[PDB]
Amino acid sequence: GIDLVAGGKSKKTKRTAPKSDDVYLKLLVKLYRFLARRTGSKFNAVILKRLFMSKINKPPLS
Amino acid sequence: AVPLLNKKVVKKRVKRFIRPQSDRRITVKESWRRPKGIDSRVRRKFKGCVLMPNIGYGSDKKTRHYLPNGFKKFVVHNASELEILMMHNRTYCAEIAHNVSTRKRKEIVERAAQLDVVITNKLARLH
Amino acid sequence: VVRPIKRATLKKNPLKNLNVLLKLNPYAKTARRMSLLAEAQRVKAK
Amino acid sequence: AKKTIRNPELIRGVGKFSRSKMYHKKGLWAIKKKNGGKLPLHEKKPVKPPKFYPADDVKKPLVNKHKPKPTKLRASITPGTVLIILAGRFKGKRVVFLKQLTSGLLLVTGPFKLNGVPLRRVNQAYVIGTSTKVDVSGVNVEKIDDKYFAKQNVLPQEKKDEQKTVDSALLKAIEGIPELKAYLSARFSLKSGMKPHELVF
Amino acid sequence: GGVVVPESVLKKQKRNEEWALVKKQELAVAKKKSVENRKLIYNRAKQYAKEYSEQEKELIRLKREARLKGGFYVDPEAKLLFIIRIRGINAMPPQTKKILQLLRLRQIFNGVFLKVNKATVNMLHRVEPYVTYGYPNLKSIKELIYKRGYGKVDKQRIALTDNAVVEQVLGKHGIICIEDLVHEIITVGPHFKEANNFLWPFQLKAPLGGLKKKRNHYVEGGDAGNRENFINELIRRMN
Amino acid sequence: TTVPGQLVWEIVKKNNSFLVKEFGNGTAGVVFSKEPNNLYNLHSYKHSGLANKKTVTIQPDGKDKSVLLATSKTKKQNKPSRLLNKSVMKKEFSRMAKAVTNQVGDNYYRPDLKKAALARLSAVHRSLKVTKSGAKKRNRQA
RNA sequence: GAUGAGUAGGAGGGCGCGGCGGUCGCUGCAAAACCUUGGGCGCGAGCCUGGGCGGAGCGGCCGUCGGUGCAGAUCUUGGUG
RNA sequence: AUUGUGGAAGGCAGCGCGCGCCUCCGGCGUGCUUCGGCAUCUGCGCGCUCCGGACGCUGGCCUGUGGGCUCCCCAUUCGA
RNA sequence: AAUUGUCGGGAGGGAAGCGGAUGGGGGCCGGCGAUGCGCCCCGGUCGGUGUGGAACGGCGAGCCGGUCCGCCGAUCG
Ligand SMILES: [K+]
Ligand SMILES: [K+]
Ligand SMILES: [K+]
Ligand SMILES: [K+]
Ligand SMILES: [K+]
Ligand SMILES: [K+]
Ligand SMILES: [Mg+2]
Ligand SMILES: [Mg+2]
Ligand SMILES: [Mg+2]
Ligand SMILES: [Mg+2]
Ligand SMILES: [Mg+2]
Ligand SMILES: [Mg+2]
Ligand SMILES: [Mg+2]
Ligand SMILES: [Mg+2]
Ligand SMILES: [Mg+2]
Ligand SMILES: [Mg+2]
Ligand SMILES: [Mg+2]
Ligand SMILES: [Mg+2]
Ligand SMILES: [Mg+2]
Ligand SMILES: [Mg+2]
Ligand SMILES: [Mg+2]
Ligand SMILES: [Mg+2]
Ligand SMILES: [Mg+2]
Ligand SMILES: [Mg+2]
Ligand SMILES: [Mg+2]
Ligand SMILES: [Mg+2]
Ligand SMILES: [Mg+2]
Ligand SMILES: [Mg+2]
Ligand SMILES: [Mg+2]
Repeated sequence: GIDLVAGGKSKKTKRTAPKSDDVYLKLLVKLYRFLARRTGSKFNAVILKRLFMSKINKPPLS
Repeated sequence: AVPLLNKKVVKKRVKRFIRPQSDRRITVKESWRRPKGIDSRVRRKFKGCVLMPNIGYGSDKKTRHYLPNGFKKFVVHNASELEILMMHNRTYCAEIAHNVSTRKRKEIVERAAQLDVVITNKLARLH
Repeated sequence: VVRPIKRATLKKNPLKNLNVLLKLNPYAKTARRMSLLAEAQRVKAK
Repeated sequence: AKKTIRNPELIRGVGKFSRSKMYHKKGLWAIKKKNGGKLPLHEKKPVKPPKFYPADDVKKPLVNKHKPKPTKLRASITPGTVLIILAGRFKGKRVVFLKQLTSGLLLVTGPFKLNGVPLRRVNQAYVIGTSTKVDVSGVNVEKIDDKYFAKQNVLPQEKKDEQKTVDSALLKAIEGIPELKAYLSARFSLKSGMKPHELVF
Repeated sequence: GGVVVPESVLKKQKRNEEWALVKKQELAVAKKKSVENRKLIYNRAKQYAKEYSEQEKELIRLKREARLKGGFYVDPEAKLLFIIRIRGINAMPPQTKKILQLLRLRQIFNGVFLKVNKATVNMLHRVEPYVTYGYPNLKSIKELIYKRGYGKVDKQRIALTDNAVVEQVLGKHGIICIEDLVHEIITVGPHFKEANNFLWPFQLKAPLGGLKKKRNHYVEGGDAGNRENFINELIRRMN
Repeated sequence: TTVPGQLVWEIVKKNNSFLVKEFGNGTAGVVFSKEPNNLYNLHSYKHSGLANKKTVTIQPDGKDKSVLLATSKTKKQNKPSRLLNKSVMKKEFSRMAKAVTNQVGDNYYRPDLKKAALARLSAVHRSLKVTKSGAKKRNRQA
């Protein structure tokens, strides 16, 4: 036996991909998956994460 | 055709998982069912009892779904579908669908010989 | 602006495998040689 | 050039002399003088169209740096040693060890006259080396090798004569030791109460 | 003459050689850095080996000197402990459970080093029946780190197959080779905290020859508590 | 396709008339694609005959062991009847192999499909020989 | 690289049944159902196939839908020890 | 005694032989030394090895009374 | 399907069945297990640089190509 919680596994859930089936959004995700990986830019990483988010997590801007 | 697979197939278990007490009762079929009972000794995994299937029994991903002949099966219903395996004849073997007529099986078998595609049941209903 | 495009080593016991030990501690060879030579002198002296 | 190794090994993979000592023995100091106070620098040592293209890329095994070494010879086994065969049709018979072939197998003789065992190859793992030694100085088997026992039934007369030539030189040595002829003519066996792990050979 | 190479292919090919050139330079630069490091670690290991022998002979001389004058020489108190968990994870009181976690002893027969100070000693006193510990000698530290030493890199357990692993984490603290790591642990140097935490808790095997009685203190003939220099005898049978 | 190929792949990768799936969507699942311009008949963006402007077709042509080598014209993506640039080859395998290498890799048409095209040509050519004469070796050794 | 207990309970990914919109097929040279000490695949729900019987229909795949999965209820109806 | 997972790399590490001579188990030059020695000179080329996970050889057998089996019946030891 | 007869195989000292492991006896399985490959010459068969046409293509007016037919040379594959 090992004295850990849930076998040392994470119990947190985050979006690793968009829930939408929009083909154009998935192309944008593919574009910014590449940009984030091959540049290490913090801007690209933030953009990639926000493309996964639900509608209420992407509120409009007047 | 020479099979591409080279790693030996290791079956963690060859016996089937029989439903508990399917021997006792005719109405209880052998197809596996997880026992949900509160006192179920099988559910509680007492030694000397029926074993339950779990993910630990999973076969090696490299040898999974490989037939003893060293190929993976693909079911074919006509000559056209057989041609899909031309470029995978070292990985996939064809099996003619159970309901194909004997007349159409001759065409499939003849075509498979030209493409060097293995047929698992090429002798079916030709007598 | 893209950066340039980019298996586990079987662990061996250095206490038994000489080359593995020398890879980690190059001075181990000098210690080994001196111990062997020192013992040889004592055996000859006796 | 140098006639003997500069650095004898105390153990496998460890030389007797250190790097500083070897620099003196290598003579790099002398080489430096002859080349204007510099160690000379050298230079690195400077098809048919396929008839069929495989659909699946061929995989080649990774390189293995381990090379097989010649089969070792048990210390108990020395030329002229009497061996006991433990398996095969000649199980239990006592034969005379002549030499070890390049394949690592042992070359043995009955001799054929005494016990009917001809020049034969026996694996070292299936024999026991006794303490009895018979002189084989006059025995010449330089002509015998692995190819002499290779297949390609009547035994050709050439091999029968070859057996007798080797056998003849060995009979005289065997006859010198009293009771050795009978010893080589009888098979070894275990009787009641005979414990192999306590027997001296 | 010949098919004209498209501009896209030329641009990609031009950049490939530039990356290859920069990549090729790293081997030359890294190779020279590696060559100098081999001399450095060789001399440090030679220096450490001399220091260990001097300390052993220095202690013997002082004890003999006190004997000649008719007095006593009190040996310096042990600075380093090795702790091994001897009880399982069943029926754990909450306080003991927390302390063993802080010591990174989450599994029976796991082992770790621990610096000696009043704060740590009092924690250890509160988990006495669940552990056994003592003063590890140089041999024990070498065998543990060399045979069962794994480094924590980015919260991952990495075998200490090469000195590069040690340098990747402890390089900024001056520890570049496994010999430096051994020296830091044995002497409890200024960077002991980082060096010791870098070591994953040692996954020892069940003792060869077994235990006497895990339920009793070592003083009573059991296996729990402080056994001082006799921890080494147990380290041989568990490593 | 008339639209970007990447967009087409997003649409047809889930369902199209050429998609052949068997054994469900678990571990047993096997997927193939049977469009004529898919060299390996694989359901992937690389080999897809629907989501690429530049595609290679190699298949038997009519009679007399003729092999068709057709490539899609880049400027005719909206003209199905004139999309293919057909070239019927009825010479030795070596001559046919050079032609495929010239029309696929040398001109930078689809260099990533050069290996597949040559294997596809090799498979098609071999089957034509067996059809004319018949099976003579089982090809089971090794 | 680490890790693996689970009632009540939650969730995910899958299996199976019957329609509908599509798509790809099979069948009197023998469909469905049923039978089998034939064989094989999957941890498993299940799936594929040989042989037999039968004599006219049936299946795969994508989407979508539902009166959609039984060992129990002194369960219902029928049949049988 | 158990075991070979991987299939892209001759890398890393430690040495040997050449690039200078001798009487060749060794000897011959600076620096340091506890006078035993020393990663002080120890670079290049070509090789070797306990060195980024097993390779090699031989035999048997291949329509047989052979081999294999997850199928069937049964027996036995353990469990139940 | 429950259940029953019959023939055949087998077992049985106050239940039987069941899990795991082998063995005995059955039954079943030729993709249950290969026989090719490389290099030679004998013969047979089938196609071969440079110029002509036919229908087209890649790159973007112009360069760069293959396929098919015919004619020379070349004389191999
Ligand atoms: K349908
Ligand atoms: K069946
Ligand atoms: K449906
Ligand atoms: K071994
Ligand atoms: K056989
Ligand atoms: K039993
Ligand atoms: Mg565990
Ligand atoms: Mg849990
Ligand atoms: Mg199974
Ligand atoms: Mg309960
Ligand atoms: Mg049927
Ligand atoms: Mg307890
Ligand atoms: Mg552990
Ligand atoms: Mg013991
Ligand atoms: Mg005890
Ligand atoms: Mg207690
Ligand atoms: Mg669980
Ligand atoms: Mg249905
Ligand atoms: Mg039955
Ligand atoms: Mg279905
Ligand atoms: Mg309805
Ligand atoms: Mg209902
Ligand atoms: Mg019911
Ligand atoms: Mg129920
Ligand atoms: Mg009732
Ligand atoms: Mg009733
Ligand atoms: Mg009644
Ligand atoms: Mg392997
Ligand atoms: Mg019945």
